[PDB]
Amino acid sequence: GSWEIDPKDLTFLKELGTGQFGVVKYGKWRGQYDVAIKMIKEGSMSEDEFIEEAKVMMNLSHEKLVQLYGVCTKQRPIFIITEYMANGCLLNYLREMRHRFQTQQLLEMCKDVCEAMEYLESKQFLHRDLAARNCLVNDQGVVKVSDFGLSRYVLDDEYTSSVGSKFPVRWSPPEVLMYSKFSSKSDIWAFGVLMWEIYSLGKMPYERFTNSETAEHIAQGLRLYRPHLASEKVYTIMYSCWHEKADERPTFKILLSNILDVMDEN
Ligand SMILES: Cc1cc(Nc2cc(-c3ccc(F)c(NC(=O)c4cc5c(s4)CCCC5)c3F)nn(C)c2=O)nn1C
Ligand SMILES: c1ccc(P(c2ccccc2)c2ccccc2)cc1
Repeated sequence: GSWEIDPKDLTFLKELGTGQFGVVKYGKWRGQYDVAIKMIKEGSMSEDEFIEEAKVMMNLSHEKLVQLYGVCTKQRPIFIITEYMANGCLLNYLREMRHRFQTQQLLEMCKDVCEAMEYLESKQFLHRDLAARNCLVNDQGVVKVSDFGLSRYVLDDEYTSSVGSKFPVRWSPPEVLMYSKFSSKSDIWAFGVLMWEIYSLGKMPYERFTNSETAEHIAQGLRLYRPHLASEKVYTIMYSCWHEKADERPTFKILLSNILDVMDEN
């Protein structure tokens, strides 16, 4: 039921790299509108499964979400057409601009993401792979959340298994590592790690630990340290995302309220 975009209306212009579904390109729709085009590599996605639920994903509409514009399913490979973000992913943006950010801008980035996630939460829609690498930055510095829900359609045991080399262990709460129990609260945990990515200016969480060591140690209570640029109030917010027990973690509505309160204080 999604918008079936006419592939004749797409002009491919540049390569944007490769991800879990293969090649992604920058292009235009009807000669005018910038778009990103995922060309879904054969065998990389549960395609019929994705097509069944693409309209739900398209119905997610929020300024801080990288919008799914539509799909092209009448040939092989299929295409997913989304909003284009000229400054690329947030992790590289943090690392490339590390020495220019003021602390107010770090908090604003967190707010952008929190707004998107509060919206997803209100629609009972799980991201499942929230991390700085899956946030993108537009030409005016606005951060938006991308690739929400797509984890569910990946065909790659290294990504889908919690002991696979590609699974997002460092963004996962204990109940995901142990029971594959995804919920709004596993997105909350990941958001806390994302806040840490932002305030550390793009450091790798649990650097020097392997994935299995990270899993072992977070299950025993290890938590990420306070980045130098995070105030105590900011750290309290990200740390609240990491309660061992999922039902003790806040909602995104509460987190957004906490972030706004810090802004008001400053
Ligand atoms: C200068 C510049 C601008 C720019 N802009 C964009 C790049 C990409 C993009 C490119 C390559 C990618 F590999 C991915 N991620 C994925 O494909 C997947 C992630 C996940 C998948 S698939 C399934 C499981 C969950 C996570 C991208 F999102 N997208 N969008 C919307 C852009 O606007 N890039 N650069 C270099
Ligand atoms: C009016 C015009 C464009 C848009 P979106 C769009 C979605 C799918 C296909 C084509 C366009 C848009 C896309 C790129 C840049 C700015 C807006 C929304 C209202």
